[PDB]
Amino acid sequence: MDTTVPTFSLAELQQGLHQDEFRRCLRDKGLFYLTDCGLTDTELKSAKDLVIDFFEHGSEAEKRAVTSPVPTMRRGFTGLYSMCYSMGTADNLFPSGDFERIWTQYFDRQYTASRAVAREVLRATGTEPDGGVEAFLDCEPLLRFRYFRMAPHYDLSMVTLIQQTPFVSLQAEVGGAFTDLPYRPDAVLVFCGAIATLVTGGQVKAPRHHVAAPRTSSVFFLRPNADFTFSVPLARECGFDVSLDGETATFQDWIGGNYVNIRRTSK
Amino acid sequence: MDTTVPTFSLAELQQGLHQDEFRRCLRDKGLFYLTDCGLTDTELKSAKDLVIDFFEHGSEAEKRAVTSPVPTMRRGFTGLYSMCYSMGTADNLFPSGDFERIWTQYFDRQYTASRAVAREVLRATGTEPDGGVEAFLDCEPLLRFRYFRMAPHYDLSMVTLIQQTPFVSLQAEVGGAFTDLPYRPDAVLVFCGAIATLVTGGQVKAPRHHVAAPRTSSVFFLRPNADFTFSVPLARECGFDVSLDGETATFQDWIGGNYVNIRRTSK
Amino acid sequence: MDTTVPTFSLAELQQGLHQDEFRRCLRDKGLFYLTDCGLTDTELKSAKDLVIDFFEHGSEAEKRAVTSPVPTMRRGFTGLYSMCYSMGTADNLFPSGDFERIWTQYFDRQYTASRAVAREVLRATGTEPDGGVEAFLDCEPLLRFRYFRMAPHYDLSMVTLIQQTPFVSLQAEVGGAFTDLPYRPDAVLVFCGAIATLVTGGQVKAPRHHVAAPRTSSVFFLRPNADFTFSVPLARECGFDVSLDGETATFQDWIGGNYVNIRRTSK
Ligand SMILES: CC1(C)S[C@@H]2[C@H](NC(=O)Cc3ccccc3)C(=O)N2[C@H]1C(=O)O
Ligand SMILES: CC1(C)S[C@@H]2[C@H](NC(=O)Cc3ccccc3)C(=O)N2[C@H]1C(=O)O
Ligand SMILES: CC1(C)S[C@@H]2[C@H](NC(=O)Cc3ccccc3)C(=O)N2[C@H]1C(=O)O
Ligand SMILES: [Fe+2]
Ligand SMILES: [Fe+2]
Ligand SMILES: [Fe+2]
Repeated sequence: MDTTVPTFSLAELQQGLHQDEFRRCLRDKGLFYLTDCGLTDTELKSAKDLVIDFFEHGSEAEKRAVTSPVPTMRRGFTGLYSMCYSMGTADNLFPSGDFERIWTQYFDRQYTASRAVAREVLRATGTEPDGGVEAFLDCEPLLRFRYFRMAPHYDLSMVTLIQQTPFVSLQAEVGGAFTDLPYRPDAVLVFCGAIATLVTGGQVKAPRHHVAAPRTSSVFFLRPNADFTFSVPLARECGFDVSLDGETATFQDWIGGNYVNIRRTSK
Repeated sequence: MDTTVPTFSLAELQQGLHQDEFRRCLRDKGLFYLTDCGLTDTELKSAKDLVIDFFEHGSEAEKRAVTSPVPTMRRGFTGLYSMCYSMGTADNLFPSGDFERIWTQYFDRQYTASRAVAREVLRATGTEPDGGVEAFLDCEPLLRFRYFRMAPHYDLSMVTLIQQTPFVSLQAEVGGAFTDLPYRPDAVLVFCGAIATLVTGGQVKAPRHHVAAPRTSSVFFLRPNADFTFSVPLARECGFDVSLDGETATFQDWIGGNYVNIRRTSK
Repeated sequence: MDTTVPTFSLAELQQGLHQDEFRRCLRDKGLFYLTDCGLTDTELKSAKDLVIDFFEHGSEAEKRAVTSPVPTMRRGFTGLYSMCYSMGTADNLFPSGDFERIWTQYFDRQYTASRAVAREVLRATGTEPDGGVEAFLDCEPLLRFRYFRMAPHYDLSMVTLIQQTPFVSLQAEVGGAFTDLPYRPDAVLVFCGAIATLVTGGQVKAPRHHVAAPRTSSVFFLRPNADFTFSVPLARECGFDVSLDGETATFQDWIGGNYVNIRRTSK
């Protein structure tokens, strides 16, 4: 195994190409850049531009009308010496007139790409989730766009898609050492998270990553439904320090009644 | 909307005065000073004085006899280069002879004021909790008195009452920026917490607050019972990033088996 | 009460000696060194030596083959500018050929000593766990060996056994102040954790401890099963700030679906 973060074309994967290379990437690294998945730089511009014009020029009242009453960063605007804009499949809060269109299309592209790669991850590992593949992937995504440092953690998602604007702050553990993860023109960076490890019975690594110290980021978490069900003994076999009585459990059983998106190894 | 933290008299509120002003305060700010609620400065003195005489002059054995065996800061004394004294409605640990009297009366005054303002918050928003108003308010309060810095968080209470001794360290987000919250002679500072937002279907803001860097504080958390029940879809509509299967849930379902009093927006 | 961290011989305890001294130690301090429990310095050498030879000379591929796909520090190797090696009663990941033998024997010695002292703690306090003593002690231990700072916390274990290599970084609160806890040639340091307090109805202190700033440590957590059941009102009486409806609950109910090993007093 070398220490190169690989790149895969989603379309080539969907055509059955690079099977061994993909499978070993998932087992040994758990991250990769993904091309050919409908996330062209053009589009990040349309979405980026109008959010960035809301962030700098939205009035305090305009911001307040798209702020939730609890500051959870789940939907709408959050002031944080940074600003965030969050979305999912429903219950969104949109500025204006043309923002909704642009951002619904952007979200859709990312949700589709995310489901698609996750579908390939399942296929590559021979995994049939309890309840089937499509009910598993029809889930609880969350998109956060941040505009202007992260201690090492791993994601609790199935997969996480990250688009950025281009010093390389983002690094990940590859082969036992942190490696730069720079902006890739027509690629998105995919991190496998803990739910990939869980659902596939340990066939996918969930790598640790952080942001080092010396701008904008789009992070799409593909998160399972509360009712995603898994084998308890199987979870223990792959490193999950579960406190679950009995033989099956749900995501809700494991993580509790509020989504938790990341975890540190520390305790 | 201006950036002034308002003041309301509880008695005027109870008489039906300032309805619009109160309702908009709750929706747009979620904090206010409260007068005319039975929390006169005199009384904080009686209680403050004798706890402060326990903190400086209680022996190590006297302190130990009012320390719980797990250092949870729920009841009795905690050494923390600060000291804390905690109370609720039962299972208390009291020094001496006259402390119990003074502190039971002080606690009662604060629990009554807390229930009263919460009653007004419910009324102002047209909210009938599942199970009714009075069973909701007959809850699980916790009073902590601290004697001698806080990163931004919001409270998970229904309301939080804060009395202090008088540089202004306490600040809260109002209108998108942090604002000083100084000692007010015959007033208590009320923060709405996340359970206010939850129970009222999003009609009350739970503002973020912190303690900035350059003394004593009394913080009364009005916390719901474990069995407080709410609509899951409704929770999602107001920003709660819940992982709850099905249509209703309890506080225990949401937060788990141990009270959590505060939360950071971060994850 | 003096501020000396006591030492007890397990064999003397098992013979009925030092009953008062032991019981008061548990109530007032909740920590002690333990001799005569089968944890001779020789043995820590055998185990220490071969893990330390894996840590410095195991290749990246050899390390990877004993690394779990989620970096939870539950089993096998973790890189962390430190390395960890973790074990329990099953699902272990072992280097080589002779490591498994050595480390299985080492783990067994520590699990036996841990159950033995816990048995004495129960006996000294007259405690019969729900379901009986031996089903309680046939539990979910976790051993972590760390090779090269800790903010104050208390353990959520029944007991924690700590062997170290010999400035004294480890300190604990005894009598209201932090006290050095140096390496003891043929002794192990025992901290009672919160489950000792819980199961005994408050008869055992769970002391706070930390690592101060100016090497290797072996920390064995004896952790209850998910189904360990306790009285809710009784828990509240001893300081546990539980949010549990009804009269009995399990460890899983209280802490959730993932083990949590430590807690800070802070919230
Ligand atoms: C958890 C994260 C949001 S942090 C990392 C990256 N974020 C940034 O690089 C922006 C940032 C700047 C300063 C501090 C934190 C994050 C980004 O996006 N990443 C997410 C992830 O790690 O899955
Ligand atoms: C969570 C808090 C206990 S912190 C804040 C204030 N506390 C203080 O101002 C005293 C303090 C000094 C230094 C560090 C933390 C708190 C106080 O009381 N506040 C509580 C709240 O925010 O609801
Ligand atoms: C939680 C701990 C793992 S930390 C403490 C001691 N660990 C060390 O002394 C090594 C260390 C060095 C630097 C930072 C943290 C821990 C050790 O072992 N202790 C454990 C405990 O406290 O029950
Ligand atoms: Fe992440
Ligand atoms: Fe607070
Ligand atoms: Fe510890």
